Amino acid sequence: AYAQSQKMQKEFRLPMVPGLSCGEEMMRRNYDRSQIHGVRLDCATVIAGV
Amino acid sequence: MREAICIHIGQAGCQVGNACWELFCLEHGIQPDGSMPSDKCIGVEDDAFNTFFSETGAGKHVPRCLFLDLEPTVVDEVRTGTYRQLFNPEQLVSGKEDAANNYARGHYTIGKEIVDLALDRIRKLADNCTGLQGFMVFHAVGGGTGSGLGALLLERLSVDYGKKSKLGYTVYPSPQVSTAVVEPYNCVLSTHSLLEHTDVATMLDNEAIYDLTRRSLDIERPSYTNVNRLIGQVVSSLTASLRFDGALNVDLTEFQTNLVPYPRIHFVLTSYAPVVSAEKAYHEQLSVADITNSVFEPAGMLTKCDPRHGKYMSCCLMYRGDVVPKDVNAAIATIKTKRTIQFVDWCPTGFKCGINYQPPTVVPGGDLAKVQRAVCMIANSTAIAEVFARIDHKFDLMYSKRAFVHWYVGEGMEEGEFSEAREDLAALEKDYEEVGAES
Amino acid sequence: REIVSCQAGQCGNQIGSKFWEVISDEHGVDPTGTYQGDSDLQLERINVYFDESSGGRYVPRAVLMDLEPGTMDSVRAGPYGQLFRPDNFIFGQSGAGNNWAKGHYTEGAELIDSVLDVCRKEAESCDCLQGFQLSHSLGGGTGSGMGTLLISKLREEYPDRIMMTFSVIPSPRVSDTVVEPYNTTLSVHQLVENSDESMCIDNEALYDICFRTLKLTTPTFGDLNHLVAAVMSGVTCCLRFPGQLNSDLRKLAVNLVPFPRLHFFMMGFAPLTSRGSQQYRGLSVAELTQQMFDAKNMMQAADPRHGRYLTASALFRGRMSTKEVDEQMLNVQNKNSSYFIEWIPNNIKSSICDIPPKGLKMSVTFIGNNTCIQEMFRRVGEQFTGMFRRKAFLHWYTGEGMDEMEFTEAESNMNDLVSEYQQYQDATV
Amino acid sequence: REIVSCQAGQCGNQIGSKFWEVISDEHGVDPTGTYQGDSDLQLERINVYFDESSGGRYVPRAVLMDLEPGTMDSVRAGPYGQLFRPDNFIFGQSGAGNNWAKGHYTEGAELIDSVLDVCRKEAESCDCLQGFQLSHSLGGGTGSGMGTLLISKLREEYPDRIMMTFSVIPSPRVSDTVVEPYNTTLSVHQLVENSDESMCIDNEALYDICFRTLKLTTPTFGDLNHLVAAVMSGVTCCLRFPGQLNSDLRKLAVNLVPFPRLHFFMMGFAPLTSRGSQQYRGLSVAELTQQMFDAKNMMQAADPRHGRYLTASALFRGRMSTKEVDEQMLNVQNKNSSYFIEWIPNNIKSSICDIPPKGLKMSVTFIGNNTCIQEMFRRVGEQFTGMFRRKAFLHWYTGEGMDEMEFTEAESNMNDLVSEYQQYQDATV
Amino acid sequence: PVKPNNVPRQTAMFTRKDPLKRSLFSEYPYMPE
Amino acid sequence: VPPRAPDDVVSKRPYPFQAEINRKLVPLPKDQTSHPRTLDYTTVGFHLILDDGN
Amino acid sequence: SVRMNASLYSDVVRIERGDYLRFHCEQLSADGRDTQRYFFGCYYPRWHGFYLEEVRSIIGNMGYCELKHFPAYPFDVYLKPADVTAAADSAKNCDADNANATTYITDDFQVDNILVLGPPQNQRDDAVKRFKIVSVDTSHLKSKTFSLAPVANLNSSSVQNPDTMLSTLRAPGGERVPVQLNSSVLDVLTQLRDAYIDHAGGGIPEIGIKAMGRPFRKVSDDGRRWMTRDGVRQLVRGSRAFGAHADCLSDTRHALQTIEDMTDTIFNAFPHEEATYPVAPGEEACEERIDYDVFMDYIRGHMNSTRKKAVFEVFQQLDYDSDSNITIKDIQATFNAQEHPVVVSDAIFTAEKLLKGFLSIWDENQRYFGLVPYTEFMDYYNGLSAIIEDDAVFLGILKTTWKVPNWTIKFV
Amino acid sequence: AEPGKPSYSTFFEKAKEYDGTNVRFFKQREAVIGKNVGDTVDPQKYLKKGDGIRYIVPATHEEKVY
Ligand SMILES: Nc1nc2c(ncn2[C@@H]2O[C@H](COP(=O)(O)OP(=O)(O)OP(=O)(O)O)[C@@H](O)[C@H]2O)c(=O)[nH]1
Ligand SMILES: Nc1ncnc2c1ncn2[C@@H]1O[C@H](COP(=O)(O)OP(=O)(O)OP(=O)(O)O)[C@@H](O)[C@H]1O
Ligand SMILES: Nc1nc2c(ncn2[C@@H]2O[C@H](COP(=O)(O)OP(=O)(O)O)[C@@H](O)[C@H]2O)c(=O)[nH]1
Ligand SMILES: Nc1nc2c(ncn2[C@@H]2O[C@H](COP(=O)(O)OP(=O)(O)O)[C@@H](O)[C@H]2O)c(=O)[nH]1
Ligand SMILES: [Ca+2]
Ligand SMILES: [Mg+2]
Repeated sequence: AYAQSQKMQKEFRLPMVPGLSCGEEMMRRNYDRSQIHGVRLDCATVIAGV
Repeated sequence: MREAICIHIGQAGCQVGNACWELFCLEHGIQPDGSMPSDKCIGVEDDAFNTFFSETGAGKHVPRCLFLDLEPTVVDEVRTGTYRQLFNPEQLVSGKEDAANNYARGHYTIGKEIVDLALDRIRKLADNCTGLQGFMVFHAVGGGTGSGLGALLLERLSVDYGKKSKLGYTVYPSPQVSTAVVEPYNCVLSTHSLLEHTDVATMLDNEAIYDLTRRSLDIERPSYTNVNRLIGQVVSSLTASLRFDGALNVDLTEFQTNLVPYPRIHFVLTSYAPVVSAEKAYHEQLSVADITNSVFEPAGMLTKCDPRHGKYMSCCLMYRGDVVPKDVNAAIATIKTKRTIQFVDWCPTGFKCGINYQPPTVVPGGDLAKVQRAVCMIANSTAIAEVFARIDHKFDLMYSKRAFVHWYVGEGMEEGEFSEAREDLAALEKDYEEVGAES
Repeated sequence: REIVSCQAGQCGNQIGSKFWEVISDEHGVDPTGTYQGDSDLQLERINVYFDESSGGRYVPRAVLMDLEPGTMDSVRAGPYGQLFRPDNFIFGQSGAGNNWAKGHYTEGAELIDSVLDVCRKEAESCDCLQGFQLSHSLGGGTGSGMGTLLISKLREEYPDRIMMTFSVIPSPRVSDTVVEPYNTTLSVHQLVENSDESMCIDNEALYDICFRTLKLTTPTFGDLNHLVAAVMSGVTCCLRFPGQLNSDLRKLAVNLVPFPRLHFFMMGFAPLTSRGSQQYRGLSVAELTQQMFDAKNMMQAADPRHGRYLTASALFRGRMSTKEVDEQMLNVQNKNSSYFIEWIPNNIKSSICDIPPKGLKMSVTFIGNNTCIQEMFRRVGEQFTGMFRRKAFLHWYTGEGMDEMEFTEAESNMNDLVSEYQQYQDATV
Repeated sequence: REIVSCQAGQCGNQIGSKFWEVISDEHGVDPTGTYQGDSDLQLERINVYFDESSGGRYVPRAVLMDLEPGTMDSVRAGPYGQLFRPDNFIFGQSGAGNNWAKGHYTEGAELIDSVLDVCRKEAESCDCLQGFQLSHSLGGGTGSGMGTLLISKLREEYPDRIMMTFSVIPSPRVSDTVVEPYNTTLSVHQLVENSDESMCIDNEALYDICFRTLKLTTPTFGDLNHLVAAVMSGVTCCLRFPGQLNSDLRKLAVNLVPFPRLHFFMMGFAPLTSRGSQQYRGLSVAELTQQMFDAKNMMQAADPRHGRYLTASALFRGRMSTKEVDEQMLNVQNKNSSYFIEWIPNNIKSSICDIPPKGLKMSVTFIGNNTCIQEMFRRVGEQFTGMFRRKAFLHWYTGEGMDEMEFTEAESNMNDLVSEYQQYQDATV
Repeated sequence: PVKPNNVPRQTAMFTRKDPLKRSLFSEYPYMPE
Repeated sequence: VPPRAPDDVVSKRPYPFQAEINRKLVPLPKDQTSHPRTLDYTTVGFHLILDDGN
Repeated sequence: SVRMNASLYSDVVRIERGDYLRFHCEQLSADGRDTQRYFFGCYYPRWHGFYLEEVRSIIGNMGYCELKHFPAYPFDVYLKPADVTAAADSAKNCDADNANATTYITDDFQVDNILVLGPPQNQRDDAVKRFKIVSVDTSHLKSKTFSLAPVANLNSSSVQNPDTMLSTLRAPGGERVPVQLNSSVLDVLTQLRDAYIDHAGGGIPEIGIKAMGRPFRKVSDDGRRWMTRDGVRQLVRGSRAFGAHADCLSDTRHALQTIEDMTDTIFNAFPHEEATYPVAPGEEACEERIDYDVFMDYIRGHMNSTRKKAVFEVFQQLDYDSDSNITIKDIQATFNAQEHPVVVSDAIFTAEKLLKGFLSIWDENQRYFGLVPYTEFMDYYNGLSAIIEDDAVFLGILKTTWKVPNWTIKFV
Repeated sequence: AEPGKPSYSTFFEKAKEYDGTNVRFFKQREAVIGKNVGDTVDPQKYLKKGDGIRYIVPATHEEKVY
């Protein structure tokens, strides 16, 4: 499928040369921290759908 | 017949042996896969590869070498390189953890759990040889493995193999540059092995090779690859006497008798010529006299130790290629006529000449221009006390307040071993001076 | 061979999170664990930091460990969080309160059972463990006290294995905790007497690098931890990739620690260019060494001018020629013998790795055993005297079970270390 | 070789019901009694637990035992309840009252003749019966008392046959019967001299395994019984299937019982992995060993840290390499000699079976005669002494016909057993 | 004005691209003839 | 209650030439050169010879 | 005896039985480095989903090389369009694409099938690549998959459907574009081939079409050595039949026009890959191009799998660096001109002189001096395949031309 | 008494007489039994000066053949 083809297509990450990152994480506007340790037994493991 | 078993110890010995064998395979005809074309062989009775390769019934030519290291970082490179098929899967022994620039770790804790396997591999190499001339051990006493486990292997080899000849090509610490802080300690600890259990010792410090590569090879970026290529060229030039016929054929003991005047006086400097680039080759008169003069000049020598500041005792010149005995003798005469270099009083001749008809062959992608005639020097001279005195001074400076000594103490050495090694090296330097002193 | 990494406290956990991000990028590991890499050499020695699963998924040999599960939640919900193993997470029920005593004796003593239970498993899950690497901050409670408790027990169980402690030393100008003198003084002697090679990192020097060496506009802790990740990857690049002159953790220890107590080093990374500065500088071995020995590039805040270099180490990466690198590393000594030590000829150790980092022609990591770290130790000790003299912020430690003379014997070790640094700096031949 | 099982009490009834669930799934036996599996090895040794009728239906060699027909009807209403023979359901008219006295002396005796009759008929039907098996709880009334009575009578009637017993131990945390100390004291001194060996199963250990190790949000009593039935089925894996190194119930007994009274064991299963974490790990014999020896996987709540392993047995299922299963048993002893007894070299027996359980790479059942069973014995003895000093709940036992001498000598026997384990725990070579 | 908190240290260790003379670490003196 | 603002997303391609940037650990292949050996009598001649005389 | 050779997962050892079809396949590209790579995967019919893996042999902890697997394409239900003709229409609308999409079928997984997964899931590949199935095992297969759609798109072998070019770009899942050549373009191609045999390569047709391949040595990201119009004009000039006197202006112009319209005819005869116009300067733009493979299928005949694999085996045995390049010194030391009949019995040529002539045959690589690319090698044996008809004769020539050890050096 | 492990073994132990063959090379992965340390942790019994653990193998005199 053509949509499946685009979904398979992915962008390969840039190399992490030190000092060239620019604090990208500041652009999230919601910083809620889900409690995945201590109350969640699955520890938020990601498993694909069947 | 005429076999010589190569034993590469440590990382530096491993790359030196890799260069030596990539030179030997192309010299004789063996492909990187270990096979040999039928044409690179004069007939059914050709035996040039016999001294360095064993011919298997399946067509391979397995080198008579043992690579030995305490860490897999070099043997895995060998097994991923171009000579994985060439090299025997065994005789390529590696440990798990490196000695980490520690003679104690290489000689008392982790070398002891490797030395017997190394000896078994050496025995399985030697029993395949019916005319073994001797062992040729390539190492650097600068590091930990090559110092400690090298000394252990040399000691056990001397114990079990009796009076077999042993050529130790060792990369000593250079006078100025070094890549360790405990390297003077390692060299001082290993000098006893290099003195007693090494039958003839050869100095191959990286310093003179780097300076030579800069000034003669016109190479703006010299490196370990080039240094090891040059060392392999020197080794091939020396050992080609029994590999290829010549006017004056010599063997291991044949030049050893002329090279070593006394059992304790066996440390010999080495040099090679004409070690020049392709661009420079067609700009200079590459005669036998010219190459001999370049040899006797300190510029062409592989150890930073000026012989014109000392006295020569016995110089052995291995000429290869289209050389002629008249050219050899005329070069020898014009060398005697030069007063910059003095032979010791009790050795009037002081000259050994070995002529071989096979010119050196250059490795592709190499740097040495293949010259039709070449000459290598193995010279015993009293000037060699300079480097031993300098390394003794470095050892004294390091050991004045017992710095870096806690690892050597805690990894299975007494505190007195350092003093014993220092006094042994001082006695060696003193006896060089005694033998070099005039009557 | 393999290296197992523990990360204690929120600081150490974030340090290790960025470190594992960098290592996963270098070895081509998708955050989903599946391999994504580029060259054969990446997987030749991936097992030093990653253990393989049944399906080929690579899981770091990482022990995330702290009393506050909030940082665990952050790192696990981050971009590369799904890479870590679940049981490797150890969490309590309450925070450390930035208290060394609480982290080391009351709260950390109950968690250390599970910490060591998972740490021994991760340590003997490899064929030949090379050593342990704990990332933490000395100013905090759970990162410093509980991390040093882990270090002490790990040294007790594995006496021969090498130990590194990437400790983020605080500074009074950047004092992000008022009991920082207490916690740092209590942890430094633990590191002295139970860490094979500590690793002093200072926020002042990292921020100075970000402002003048990098000229970043708004650099956050991600940018700051990128540098510590770089040095943490550099110190083991020799193990992870083949090189002309390979080395290891024990190599560095032997060539860098002249005496057992002098195992504190200051770091530095090169190349490290400003925003609009790549076109103004040519990346070569000379400028690598210039930036490496360059003062502001030292990512621990202590001026090398006022001290003398006991030992130095340079772990160069990339395809190079050894003659230029040792030219540079000998000539620096030749024209700066005043800043070196005479009675140790060639204070410098050099190592070469054939694989440069991701997207760089060259790189180098500096290990500096300079005697001027005695200035940091004395600055910590003076303020420890100031706080301990008036019993300020001491009732917490005393009520958490500790005795008063603990502080006295830790500061005695501080004074002994400072005295040793001074009398090795001023010693002659 | 045939093994005939008995299910004493409601504990034993549910445990055996789930055991037959597991066995029927393993052998491809539907509840109706036919075979829909895909392997010949299922029929190769199906006679060990099943007997074929005229119509080909496979009736399990099982006897069910309870004063309460409620659990009988529950087992019948279960999905695989139609498998059992209708005449093998032996029940009384009055409940056991959770009383060992009326479960062993008054109401146990009036049904013991009939249950012995049906067990004798099953042994007759067996071509050559190798072992009786029992599943019960020592803390119950009918599972403990009548179980002890039946195992004793089986001991006299079949002195040359193996007597497996599967006893559920109470614990103060899980304690759901006030007379657990009384029942356990009266049952241990019967199992010591009436069972060839007796592994112990403790519910808080089961809960800890299913929570901390298996991480189920709502694990039910059904899959707790499944967890115990996994080992109960793997104990005879080599009996039911071929293997490179087969062993049977007596082989386990002879290699695990150094002395006749020292036969109290602990189970252990691997891989017991939480589904959210075993995606992150690679199943291997080495970590199967790691789990089987790990304290948290010890499904009897008594740590091996405070005890020394008399003997151990590892029944592996799945095709394997004999050394990759052998060094994992050997070097554990080599490195943990402080937790292994010197005068018993190679404390672990190993057994290999070709057939692993359903949906698994390979499994292993661990059976250990650790000296730490003295901890359980001392705890139950202290509880029994505390209750007996004030004669609490003693009237319920004395009014059924007992005398205090029975309690005193049973407690003396259990105290002898704990002394007996301690002597070898601290014994020298 | 808000000023950056910089460490008060200055650079002291300098090197060159080809520092040593003629890229030869040591040159042997010539004795005449 | 006002709804929370959406997280700001950075563009995927800020630099016009971001594609050229390489992301491979070993980008360039090893440099290797070779020259044909000059065939001559030295190639196969000048070889030690052993015969039994038979 | 049954379980002596059994593994941990043999059918007898396992009590559970699985349903799957296990296929080994190798990637098709001009790059020798890629051709060395071996791929293995398996298809589960319960979910109509298959996975693909690459296997590499590198040294483990024990010091000896070990095989391990790298996810080439993770397990997923890959979908191909039912109508290749209507794939373009289905790509426009999501619902039409869902209607047209069909999962793969066990019939698609036969030997010699050319399957396409689409964009790579690993960085080892820079574009969409074709996988030729080399072996299939159906021992554990118990059920046969059937496509639900009425019209079925089935993967077919290149020999199975001749005169077709497979283009991964135009449609997902791989598709075949027919190639139509009239008699005029066909015999013009034969005449151009013959002029190459006579002029560029001398008397020897092998060197002749080796000289053909010269403008077409670069290998794209997706393999498939392409032919742009500039490459085709270079081919026409190298054909060298179109010549003119330099002093005659009219003759020179006539020759230039003949070269131009000859290039136009040759380029327009073959199917063209649509040119791409990336917006940003970074992403490479590809001009209208035709496959060197489909061009040479017509200009030098069709090579079968055994011949192609023998060529690759000879190249691999001569290549020790595993870098898809052969050194000229290796070519020299392995040519067997010395036992050659011409030098031994015929005495027309001498061994050294024939060997040095063969060395001079290989053109110099601009990028690396003294290195012979796999494209060099493949074109040179395209010469032999064009000149001879018998596969046994081709195999014998490859056995006898190179004095190769013939050991099995493939990691598998 | 113990007889000592045989020569040329591929099985390695801790602090025993070892053959010079590379026995350590063939060490396989190992399962460990933890030991309780939280109970042993004691604020009163603290870290002294010079109490650090140092791995010092015993030094045995080795005779050198001259
Ligand atoms: N000629 C040459 N010398 C080398 C090479 N590599 C290292 N060396 C020399 O070896 C000396 C130090 O020894 P190491 O490189 O550590 O090797 P080692 O002796 O086996 O010591 P370990 O690495 O601890 O095992 C250095 O001073 C170098 O001069 C090389 O490739 N060629
Ligand atoms: N002379 C040759 N020897 C070996 N491989 C070659 C040769 N010429 C081309 N190849 C390679 O072999 C593969 C065949 O390409 P392709 O699948 O397009 O061929 P085809 O003609 O459509 O079909 P078939 O492979 O069935 O003959 C390509 O990877 C190509 O680069
Ligand atoms: N480099 C870096 N330093 C940090 C980070 N988080 C905290 N710190 C430093 O740690 C010090 C406080 O210690 P803290 O993190 O509270 O230790 P903890 O309480 O044990 O987690 C501060 O001075 C910070 O400079 C981080 O993510 N990166
Ligand atoms: N594993 C398991 N344990 C059980 C079961 N039923 C009861 N128990 C345990 O056995 C103890 C009490 O047994 P009890 O119900 O009195 O047995 P009864 O006398 O037959 O009724 C409790 O501690 C329970 O945890 C069961 O079906 N399976
Ligand atoms: Ca090549
Ligand atoms: Mg080394």
